[PDB]
This record gives sequence, C-alpha cells and structure tokens, in this order.
Amino acid sequence: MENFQKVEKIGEGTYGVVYKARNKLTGEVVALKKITAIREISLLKELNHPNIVKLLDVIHTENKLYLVFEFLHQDLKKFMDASALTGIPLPLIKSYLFQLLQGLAFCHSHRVLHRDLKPQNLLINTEGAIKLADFGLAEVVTLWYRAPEILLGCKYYSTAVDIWSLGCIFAEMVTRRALFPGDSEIDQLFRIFRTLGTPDEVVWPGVTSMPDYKPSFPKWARQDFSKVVPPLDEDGRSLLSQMLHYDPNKRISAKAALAHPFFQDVTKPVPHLRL
Ligand SMILES: CC(C)c1cnc(NC(=O)Cc2cccnc2)s1
Repeated sequence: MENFQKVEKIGEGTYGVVYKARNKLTGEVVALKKITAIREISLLKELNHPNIVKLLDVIHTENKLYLVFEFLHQDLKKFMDASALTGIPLPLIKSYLFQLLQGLAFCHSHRVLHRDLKPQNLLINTEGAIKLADFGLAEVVTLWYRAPEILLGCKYYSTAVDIWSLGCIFAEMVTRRALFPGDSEIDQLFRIFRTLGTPDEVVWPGVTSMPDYKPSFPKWARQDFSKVVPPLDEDGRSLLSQMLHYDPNKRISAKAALAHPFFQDVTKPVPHLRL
C-alpha cells in the first residue's frame, strides 16, 4: 500500500502472503498480511494482550484486505529448528508455555478461539516474550496440531481445541520431534489413537456419535506418557496429559493450567536469538 514500503517476504499462508514492511509515516516496522470478515477483524483489533501479536490496523481497499501487525523477528518453528541439537532449555519451554496459556486464558475469556495454533504462529522476541499470532483469523495445511474433535467432524468445537494444539507444541519443544505428524486426516487421527489409545465411550462420552467416527476404527491401546515425552518430569507430564484429554470437557482450561504445580517455579529466561 502507498503508506508502506515492502522490505521482504516473510512467508506464505493459507489465506495470503506476509511481508515485513516499513511505514513511511510512523517509521514503524510492521508485518503486512495481504488476503462479515470486516466486523470480525475489527473485533480482533480490540483483543489486546502482551501475549497476542497486536493487530495495528485493517485496510480494506480494492477487494484486497491488508492486516497490519506488530512485527516480531522470529517464530517458534525457526527457533525450534535452530535449537534442535541442544533442545530448548526447560525453564524457557516452561516460560513460553505459561505465557501462551496466559494469552489463551485471555482470548478464551472473551470467547475467542485461535483454531490453528502451530509453531509457525507463535512469535518470539529478544526479551523472552512469546506471542500468539493470526488469532481469530479463522501449500498443504498442517494437521499436526488439530484436536481430535475437529478431525472427527464436530461443527461446534470449543476453546479446548487450542489447549490440545498447545499441548502438542509443548511435547514438541520437549522432545524435539512433532508429537503427531499426520500427513492426512486419517493418518493424523490414527497417530493420535496409536499413542493415546483409540477413544471410546468410557474416556469420551459421545465420541461414537461424532460425524466422522467409524466403528471400524482400529482399537489401539494407550501408551504411557513416560514413553511419549521423556525426559519431561512428572509435573509436566501431568499437565500435558490434562491438555491432551480426549473429551474436550475433561480437557484442562488455560486458566486452570496456569495454576498447575508445573508452574510453581516458572521464570522468564532470555532466549539466545541470532537474527
Ligand atoms: C503476520 C504477523 C502475525 C507477523 C508478525 N511478525 C511476524 N514475524 C515473522 O513471521 C518472523 C520472520 C520471518 C522471516 C523474516 N523475518 C521475520 S509474522
């Protein structure tokens, strides 16, 4: 747009393309994303929290829509890829998890869901902050962080879907491998079932009456969490287990998760970021 000078292409998305850009007015360095949306997006402009990437402005113009965001220098996917020989130190993982849970507790209190949390939409800065990006906005779309209720075809899913996605990210930080790297919808589902056990009416009341549930799904037994995320300690395994409960109603809320004993000794480390 007239008021912005493109600096470089950050990336490419489900909807549109993302540029690092400078405001010739404010001097401001921002990220520009080019794609009843107007009213929904306007509502996102007021959803302000230290752990949500600030939506600065919305520009509708020429049947194109531009979202102007706060710019951050790195995403968690890149930071995980760069930290993979060493692993992200546990106090930083814990700090990131806690902050994201704060962000989620906020948005969820306002009945706003992210719906597509993934390392790529978690942005970090040199100060040790992490932020939820592309919030309430909802190449091959990644399935790896999708909650089972979405995969089984629930139309009216809840905030719990974000807790699921964040649990998957927690596990990946800890182990340095994706928890459930599905490359199709059924592969994603069956990867979950192979680890967590095929769900049934005992652990998830109503599951067998979900739109895409099939009685023909193979019945796999649950694995122990000790095997899933070693060497994460008993507090973290406990918390992760609660974020990965099948029944969205049993699944821990962000607000309750913040009170979990895992965070008794949370601190805010500085990451080593090479930009
Ligand atoms: C669209 C909006 C949510 C964003 C705001 N800040 C962003 N930063 C990066 O994607 C990280 C990055 C990648 C490549 C080059 N520079 C920064 S994305």
